[PDB]
Amino acid sequence: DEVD
Amino acid sequence: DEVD
Amino acid sequence: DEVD
Amino acid sequence: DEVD
Amino acid sequence: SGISLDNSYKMDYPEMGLCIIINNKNFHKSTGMTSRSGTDVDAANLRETFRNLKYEVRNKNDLTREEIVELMRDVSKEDHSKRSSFVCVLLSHGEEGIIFGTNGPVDLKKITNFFRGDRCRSLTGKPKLFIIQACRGTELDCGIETHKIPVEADFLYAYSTAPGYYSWRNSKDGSWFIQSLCAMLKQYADKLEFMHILTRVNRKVATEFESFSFDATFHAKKQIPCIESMLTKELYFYHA
Amino acid sequence: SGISLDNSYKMDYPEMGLCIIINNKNFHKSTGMTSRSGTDVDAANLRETFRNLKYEVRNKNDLTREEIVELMRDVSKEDHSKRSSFVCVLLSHGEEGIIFGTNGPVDLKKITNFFRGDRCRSLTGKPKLFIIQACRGTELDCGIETHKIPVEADFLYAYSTAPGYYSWRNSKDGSWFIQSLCAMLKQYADKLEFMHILTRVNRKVATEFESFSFDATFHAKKQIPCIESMLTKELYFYHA
Amino acid sequence: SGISLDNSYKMDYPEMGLCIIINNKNFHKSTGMTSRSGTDVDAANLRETFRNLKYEVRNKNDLTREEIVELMRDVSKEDHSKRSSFVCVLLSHGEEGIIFGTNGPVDLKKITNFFRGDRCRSLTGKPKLFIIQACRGTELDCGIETHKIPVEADFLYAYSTAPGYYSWRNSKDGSWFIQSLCAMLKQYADKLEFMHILTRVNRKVATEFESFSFDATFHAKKQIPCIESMLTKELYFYHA
Amino acid sequence: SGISLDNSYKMDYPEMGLCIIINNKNFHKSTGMTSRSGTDVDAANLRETFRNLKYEVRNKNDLTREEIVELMRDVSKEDHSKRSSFVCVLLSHGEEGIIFGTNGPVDLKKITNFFRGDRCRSLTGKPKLFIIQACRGTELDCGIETHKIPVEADFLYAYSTAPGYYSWRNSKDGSWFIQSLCAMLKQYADKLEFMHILTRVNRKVATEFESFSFDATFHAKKQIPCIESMLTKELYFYHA
Repeated sequence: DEVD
Repeated sequence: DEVD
Repeated sequence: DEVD
Repeated sequence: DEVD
Repeated sequence: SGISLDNSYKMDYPEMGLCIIINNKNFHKSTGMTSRSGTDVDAANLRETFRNLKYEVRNKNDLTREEIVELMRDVSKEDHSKRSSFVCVLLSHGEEGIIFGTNGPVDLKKITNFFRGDRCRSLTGKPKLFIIQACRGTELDCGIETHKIPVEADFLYAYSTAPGYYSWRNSKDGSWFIQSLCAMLKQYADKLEFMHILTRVNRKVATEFESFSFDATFHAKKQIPCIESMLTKELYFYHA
Repeated sequence: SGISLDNSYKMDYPEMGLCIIINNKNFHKSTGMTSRSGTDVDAANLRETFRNLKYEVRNKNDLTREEIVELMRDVSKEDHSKRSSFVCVLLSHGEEGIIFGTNGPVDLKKITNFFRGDRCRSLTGKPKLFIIQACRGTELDCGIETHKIPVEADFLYAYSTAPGYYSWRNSKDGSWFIQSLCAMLKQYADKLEFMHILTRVNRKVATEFESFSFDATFHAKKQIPCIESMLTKELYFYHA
Repeated sequence: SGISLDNSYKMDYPEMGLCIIINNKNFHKSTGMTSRSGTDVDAANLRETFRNLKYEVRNKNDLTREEIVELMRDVSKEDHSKRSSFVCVLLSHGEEGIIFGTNGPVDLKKITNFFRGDRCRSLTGKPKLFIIQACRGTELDCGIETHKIPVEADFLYAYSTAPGYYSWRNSKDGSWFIQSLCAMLKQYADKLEFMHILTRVNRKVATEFESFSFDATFHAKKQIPCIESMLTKELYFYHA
Repeated sequence: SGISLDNSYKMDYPEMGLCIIINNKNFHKSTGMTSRSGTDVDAANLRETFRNLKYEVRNKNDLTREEIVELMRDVSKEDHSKRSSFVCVLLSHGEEGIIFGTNGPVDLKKITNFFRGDRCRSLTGKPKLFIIQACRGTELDCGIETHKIPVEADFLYAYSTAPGYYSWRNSKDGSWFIQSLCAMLKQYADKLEFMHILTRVNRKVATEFESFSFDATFHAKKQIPCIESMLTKELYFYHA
């Protein structure tokens, strides 16, 4: 999971 | 009240 | 097809 | 008519 | 175009259709049938109710058996191409499968056959509604304390009472069934599908009415209407 | 508490209720009635379909007229207090108002009277559904190219065919009506009210089926089911 | 039990919940903010409207920034276990993300944070509705001729106007948004899901209102409300 | 014609409309922005999903700030007379009110202003949907264990996350929001109104997703999408  |  |  |  | 569904009848034709109301109050003495006091209240209530739904209402009073047949025959031969549906209301004495003309009985099947899918092509695939306020027998409900289609398809018979039972009419307020039907139509015609409106009518008649008579045989009796549907789609009186 | 409405039957009782399926295939030779090939497919389809709806299904095969009555009597005497509804499916030969036991006819009214609001108090106010796959006559549809309540209230008769008409059954796929009913229940039981599901069944039977026979009299015939409702509320198989 | 679905919030708790209405009309002279003529009409309309929906209404008038915070803090510390939801209506001057107390501005986030899922456990999983009649900027619309959950979940912000825009209030009839909101609630609270009711409010404000001013800069302006939903289920004010 | 109602957008135009999908994965090194692994899965999922809804899908990859503006400008100048609606999906890095082009930020308002009711007359009165998968800040949700119209009217902003919050994207399965949106559209586009479908998306994202990171700061975080509606009617992707 990563952030935008 | 009456019937038909 | 048949009838009941 | 007026504004808030 | 986007995805389309066909779950309800097309009711956006130029005209909603005809609403034939046959109101038999006075009967030929020789028939030995009493007058139907209060039926005029029913006829006026229905006229106004269907007028509000945009139906072309035609009221007919005291028609003989012969006149009923000829009226139905002629109506079925009209061009209904531009009409969304057809409604016929019968107010009279009757028994199972029979409606009474002023001079004698008429088979309900004879009346409805004129509108069969193969006999009235301009109504094929369109809802044909028969609303019947008349007895279907002499039983009394004592109650209890709480590419081809079938020619018989697209018919809806809204009977005022259960098969084999008497139907009640109040000489002052009109018939229990018609009173309730008009009330529910006025309140939900813009909101609910026809079967759901009729279900509300069933509940109204079943819970809010009970006969009062000095004759123990006819006192404290109840009534439940009977919805007989051969419809193939949902019916909404509104569109768009 | 906030505003409450009571337009639909309470279907959140501990149990959905019983689903009695009477499957008559073999008849006593003396009755002169043929076996109903394909009816087992109907019985299994119904068992699975109602099992998925959480009904307590009881299948009974080849019951005599006497056995049908006693079964119905005993079932009506059970305590249904914790059940939301009652369903009975009849698969057999028949005619108008009659279902056939393996040794003779049985009046439908005799079967349903056991469940009247005043005779089965634990079912009073609860939907009683009778699903009937059987003939209601010999007519063939040629088609056309495109605080008290009534004791008869809360009954729903889902007839496979129109009054006075034959009902069709395929010896391989099962009856047109039952096939369609199960399919529509599987697909919309979680989505639509029962009358709307039945309307979909009407459309399916009316448009997707047509008989094929080497006998011109029975070839290319159609069928339209008949929904006969005395229900007083909307019926949803789901809750919450 | 039969099949169950969980698409809508449970609104059958013993109490619908609290409806806090903060009505700021008079502001401390030093703030240089004008009085909000017509806001009392809004406050009374809202009180009556939510009273009819069975909410425990508490009206507060002319609260300072400090009083608004303490009120919200105290309300969030109450036991809402027996309540279905929470509603807070703010009527005052404002700008983007800000509501004005009588003596100064208050961050909207400060007010709503007290009700976060992790800060008000008795409201966790329950709809928290904030209804805001206040400006969100100075823009004018000229119009055109025609098992864990997020702490921010279950909030619904019904803004009277689009982000960055002025919000209109009539000194005689009350604010466009509140007038419309109450009207739509009175008419559809028993019929439609909350988002659909709010959509009707959007249409009412957008089509039925247009400003009239002798000042060309503020004349003939329009308004569109803004529904900001973080709700996770459908919200119906009725139950059963 | 019978009674008509206008509660939902007309979606039976010859074409559903355009669906512009801007997929920014690779960014100019000088911007110091990382590539968005998994975004291609989102772009393909959206292309297929809207293709099934009968939208004219146009996918664009790695567009600069200048290219995004020119694309939007040109699209807004097309003749949409025969189209029912307009959809634009933005997949990229962002912050509150900002979407990132490959070489720099772009104000969301600049993009949407081209479609204002007074600037795109062929879309006036038609739903304009902007679907945004991008951060709106750096906040993390720790969760908790369970006749004129406004120029801004008819816009719907479906944000992947709450105002001021980060938005989560899985490098393998795609973004939480887009994954859920496509799934809910595939399952309910034929059944539910758009706001109700989006509410289902909110519930899916809120309950089925939680971040996993070796970095305590970013571990076990939640997300709630945000529906921002200025629509004036109900939106159904199907018709008839």
